Amino acid sequence: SGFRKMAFPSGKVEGCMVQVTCGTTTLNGLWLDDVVYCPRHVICTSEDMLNPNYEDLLIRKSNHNFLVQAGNVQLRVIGHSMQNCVLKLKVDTANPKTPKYKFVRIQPGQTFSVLACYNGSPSGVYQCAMRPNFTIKGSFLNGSCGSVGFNIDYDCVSFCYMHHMELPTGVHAGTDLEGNFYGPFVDRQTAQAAGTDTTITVNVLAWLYAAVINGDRWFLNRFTTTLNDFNLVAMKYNYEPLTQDHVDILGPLSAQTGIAVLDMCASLKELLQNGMNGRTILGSALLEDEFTPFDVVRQCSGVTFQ
Amino acid sequence: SGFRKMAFPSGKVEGCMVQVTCGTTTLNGLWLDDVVYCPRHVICTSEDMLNPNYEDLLIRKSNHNFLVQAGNVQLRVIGHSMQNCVLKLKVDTANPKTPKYKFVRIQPGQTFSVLACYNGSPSGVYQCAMRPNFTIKGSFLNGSCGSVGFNIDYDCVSFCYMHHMELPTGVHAGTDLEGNFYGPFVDRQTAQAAGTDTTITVNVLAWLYAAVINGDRWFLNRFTTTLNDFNLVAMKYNYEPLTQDHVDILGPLSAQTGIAVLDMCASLKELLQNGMNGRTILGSALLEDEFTPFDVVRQCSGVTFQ
Ligand SMILES: *CC(=O)N(CCC(N)=O)NC(=O)[C@H](CC(C)C)NC(=O)OCc1ccccc1
Ligand SMILES: *CC(=O)N(CCC(N)=O)NC(=O)[C@H](CC(C)C)NC(=O)OCc1ccccc1
Repeated sequence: SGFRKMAFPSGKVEGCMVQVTCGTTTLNGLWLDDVVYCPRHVICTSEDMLNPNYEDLLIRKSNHNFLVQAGNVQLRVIGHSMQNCVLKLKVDTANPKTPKYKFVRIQPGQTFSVLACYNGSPSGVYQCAMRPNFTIKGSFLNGSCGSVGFNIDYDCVSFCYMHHMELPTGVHAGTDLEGNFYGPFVDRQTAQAAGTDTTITVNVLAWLYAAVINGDRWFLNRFTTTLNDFNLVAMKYNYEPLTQDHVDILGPLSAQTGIAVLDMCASLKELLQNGMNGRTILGSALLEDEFTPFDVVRQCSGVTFQ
Repeated sequence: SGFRKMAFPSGKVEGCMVQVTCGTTTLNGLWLDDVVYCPRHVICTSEDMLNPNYEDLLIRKSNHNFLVQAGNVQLRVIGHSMQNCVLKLKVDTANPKTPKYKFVRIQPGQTFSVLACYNGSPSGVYQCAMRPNFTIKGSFLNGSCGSVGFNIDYDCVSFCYMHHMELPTGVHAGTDLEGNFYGPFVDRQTAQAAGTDTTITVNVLAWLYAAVINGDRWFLNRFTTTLNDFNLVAMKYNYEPLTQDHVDILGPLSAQTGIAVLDMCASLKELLQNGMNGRTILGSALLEDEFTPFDVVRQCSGVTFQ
């Protein structure tokens, strides 16, 4: 019992983290097989980072301009290439600690684990989600660029995120591991706004299901609602619409608890219109939307990874 | 910027987790050097678990009754011993991945990271606190017993918690790595109650400082307060008293933000009396008390560990 923002265990990723240095710019990189992936703005100077031309800065570079270093043992660069916003640095030695891995692009509403790193060394691990506006609400200081986000599937690390920048509201933007940004953001220091964010409805229902599996029931009601009449309330409250696919993913949670998905929508509806009245749900005074149905099942059935 | 429940990277502890089996009881253990640490109730049978006589049960056991396995290789047990509620299984092989470590007893209010494990395999990592009533609000299913909590200091792991049991309210109890429970709980399945919990005042103030460092200022005011008049209010709201050692530890955070500790106390005082009016602080509609001053500094200056 209990429920927490649980991250995947981070050991497999820790063994991949390295430090990439170009000029006076130092960020974190990811070393898989004989490639180190990092953000391309490592080749920028603090006076190039306004309107850089990356192809143009890169062609003026040699393999020996990249000090890549794993712990204390450094790494000889023997090739380099740009893939969108990511640099791929071929080094002369394959990472022994390389896990079974893959690169994937996730959608808004999915969650993943972040290993925040500084100078190639892990600092901490936390969970979060791809917001519907393709920001993530992370915790990132200067030099965290190059930190990755990931999910674990038994033995297989699925890298989905690399960190590039903070936005002015204080949220974060980045790319997948093929270098394409999530959202309309670019790797320069200019005026970019996050865009309007919405609450991930399917996740809020799943966390209401986690509440019931853990004994919280004060928010249930006899009430039901149609899918259409619920979406009417949800749009009023800036919640993303609920589709039949969402209803279907919540099946297992509906059947484990005996509470029909549309009944739980009637509960969510009544919580939006009334608030909470000082009650909490799973130690929160807010409706949480950064738990997927998968997260809930995992943290309510004991799914491990090795 | 940003602020989240950040856990220590868990790789050093993952390399230590193993499966211990006695009879049909399987739980997790900690293999450090040639010793495997687990909860002693592994030697119980599901009919022993009401009023066990642990030493009586342990003298009826041989080394070969203990199936200890690290991945697929098993470890031969070549000695056994009881240290309070922890069983010490001496194995014929020293763990190669044994990090620098130590065993520490933590105080209420301090935090640590939990690596929830099942059958020796890490499932997830999360941050929490020793409540003032010596419970922890974990996320723990059947078979999570033997999971450890820890802090990291540069290279050294500090083991402070081994998981033993869930209480009826759904919170969790356990021991340090020398086997002594935190709190008045015993490793048997009888009527045990958590006791009344208080809020960790010093941590709430540290999280208020985290909010200021991250741009949340709305709850500040011109008011100030004496230490005594603040305590008069916090005790009314079931908050733990504020001492000068608390004031002292919040020194750096005070100085870095420019806000005296007693000014921030006055701000907390008003938050207790008025609530939040739907406002939020660091994404939370509650006053958060599972962040110590050290946690805030770490996350707000990017301390790393290697
Ligand atoms: C490289 C790095 O660590 N970044 C992460 C910064 C934070 N706080 O998340 N990214 C940048 O420093 C980035 C460099 C550009 C893309 C060449 N710039 C950026 O994010 O702009 C705003 C900013 C920068 C640093 C700290 C706060 C905000
Ligand atoms: C080791 C283990 O699996 N336990 C953790 C169980 C949870 N959910 O924390 N501990 C026990 O099963 C424990 C065994 C006793 C101490 C010999 N019993 C216990 O915690 O009592 C209530 C309970 C048991 C299992 C699941 C929920 C609650």
